[PDB]
Amino acid sequence: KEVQATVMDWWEQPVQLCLPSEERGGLTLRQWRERWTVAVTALQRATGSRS
Amino acid sequence: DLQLKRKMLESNKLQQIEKQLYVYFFQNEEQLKSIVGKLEAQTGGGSSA
Amino acid sequence: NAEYLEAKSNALFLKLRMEELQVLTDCYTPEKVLVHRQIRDTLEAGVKKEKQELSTSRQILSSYEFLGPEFEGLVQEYTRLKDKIKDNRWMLQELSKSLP
Amino acid sequence: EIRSQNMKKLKDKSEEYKYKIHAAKDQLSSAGMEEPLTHRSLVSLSETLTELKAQSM
Repeated sequence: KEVQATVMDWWEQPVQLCLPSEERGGLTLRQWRERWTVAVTALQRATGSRS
Repeated sequence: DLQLKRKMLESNKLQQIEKQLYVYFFQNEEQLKSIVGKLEAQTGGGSSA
Repeated sequence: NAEYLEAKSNALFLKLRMEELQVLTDCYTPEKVLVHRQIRDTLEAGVKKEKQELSTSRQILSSYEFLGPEFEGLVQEYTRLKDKIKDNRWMLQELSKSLP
Repeated sequence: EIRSQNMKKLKDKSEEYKYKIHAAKDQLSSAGMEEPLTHRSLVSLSETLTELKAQSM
């Protein structure tokens, strides 16, 4: 069960959410991940890529 | 489970970069701006055709 | 039969421990360990600052709590009076905006 | 007799796993990794900061 939890922590990487009020370039890490997620989904739509 | 998750990371380079975004946020703000901005510029160039 | 079952138990456990350690090396690269250190130091500085604001706020509170229940009734009466004066001053400010 | 042959193969694999375990521990130590820097430790440190801000307010 401990090994399965270590595999979960490697797969989720929860530390990235520990500082929500830090801003770099006038945006929070969450807003940067949202910009990334929107840009990745726009690029997957444009590439006609049947995922 | 471990063999499945490793094959996902080897096949999807965009997911591998997503997992590094927080490293760039704390170490190199210009590189964060450049990586996200290159992905956004590759999506926006479609109005001069 | 006893020796064979012992050897199979040990081999299964060592395989499990090996895969765990390989996931931990894949997790904690030198660049990420540096970022985790910056995050730790920012969090520890936050925890230390808040423990100090909490302690100072509790000491000033205990100095007023020593003045007894009759003082706490007088504080409630003054707070209720100061709120009414603030409401009446706000009403006067809105009328004078309406002349050209 | 089949179990005895399989026992030899299991002992040989057990020594192979001990070697990989040592190499992985040496790599983790070389990365400057400490127990307070783990994902679990830092999340627990974030949760304790949020609990303290609620008490301070």
